Amino acid sequence: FTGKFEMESEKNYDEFMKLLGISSDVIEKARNFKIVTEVQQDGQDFTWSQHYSGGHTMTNKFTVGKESNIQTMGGKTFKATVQMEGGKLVVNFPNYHQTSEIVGDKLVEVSTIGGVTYERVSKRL
Repeated sequence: FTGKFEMESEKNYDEFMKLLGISSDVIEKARNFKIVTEVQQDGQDFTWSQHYSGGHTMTNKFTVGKESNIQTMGGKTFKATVQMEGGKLVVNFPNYHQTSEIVGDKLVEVSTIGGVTYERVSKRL
């Protein structure tokens, strides 16, 4: 997982963002942000950073198997426990499922809420 990754692809961004309840005007603007993810893994400990066009940053620090609270790029916090399952980091929370995986030097992140699945693929820098 350790690396710096730049988003190159995403599936179902609009459908996912509407479900979060964010305005169409903000969806349209936010769609054009470049997202760079920087990850540092030290054993069980992760530091996980998202850097957005403009220089805003969101950092989460968690231990696999420990309860933690995660915040999102905008700033919405939630309690969760990250599990290592088959190569994936997996997170759960009321009505929300999230995975992060390295697939052939790419970082692939999947979030599912109900029938809606968002995917992000980020190339390694």
